[PDB]
Amino acid sequence: EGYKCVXKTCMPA
Amino acid sequence: EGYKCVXKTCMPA
Amino acid sequence: EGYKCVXKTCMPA
Amino acid sequence: EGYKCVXKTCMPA
Amino acid sequence: EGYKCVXKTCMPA
Amino acid sequence: EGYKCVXKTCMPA
Ligand SMILES: OCCCOCCOCCOCCOCCOCCOCCOCCOCCOCCOCCOCCOCCOCCOCCOCCO
Repeated sequence: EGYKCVXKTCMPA
Repeated sequence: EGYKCVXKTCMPA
Repeated sequence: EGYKCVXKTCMPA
Repeated sequence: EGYKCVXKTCMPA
Repeated sequence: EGYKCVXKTCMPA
Repeated sequence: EGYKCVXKTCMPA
């Protein structure tokens, strides 16, 4: 999976 | 499956 | 079921 | 491997 | 840089 | 003493 982020916020891709 | 994070702080998604 | 972490400092959630 | 980012947004390359 | 661990508990190095 | 890490790469400390 890894992550997706906008600025400082990251959640599972 | 995975974490939610804000900068360095991560908790279960 | 998961951790809560600041960087790699983690404890059970 | 790693991340592509444009402006504030990053996701898996 | 990086983190020092004993077992699963880690602090900034 | 235990182990030390940078990223995914770690070793004794
Ligand atoms: O493994 C060794 C053995 C360990 O043993 C004992 C410990 O065990 C304990 C249980 O383990 C569970 C570990 O904790 C779960 C943590 O979640 C996974 C973290 O994965 C990524 C690793 O690199 C990052 C380190 O920063 C962490 C921040 O998280 C962000 C989520 O990742 C996205 C990438 O973050 C890089 C961020 O950007 C660039 C850098 O600037 C920060 C700004 O972020 C902006 C975003 O942009 C993205 C662009 O890169």
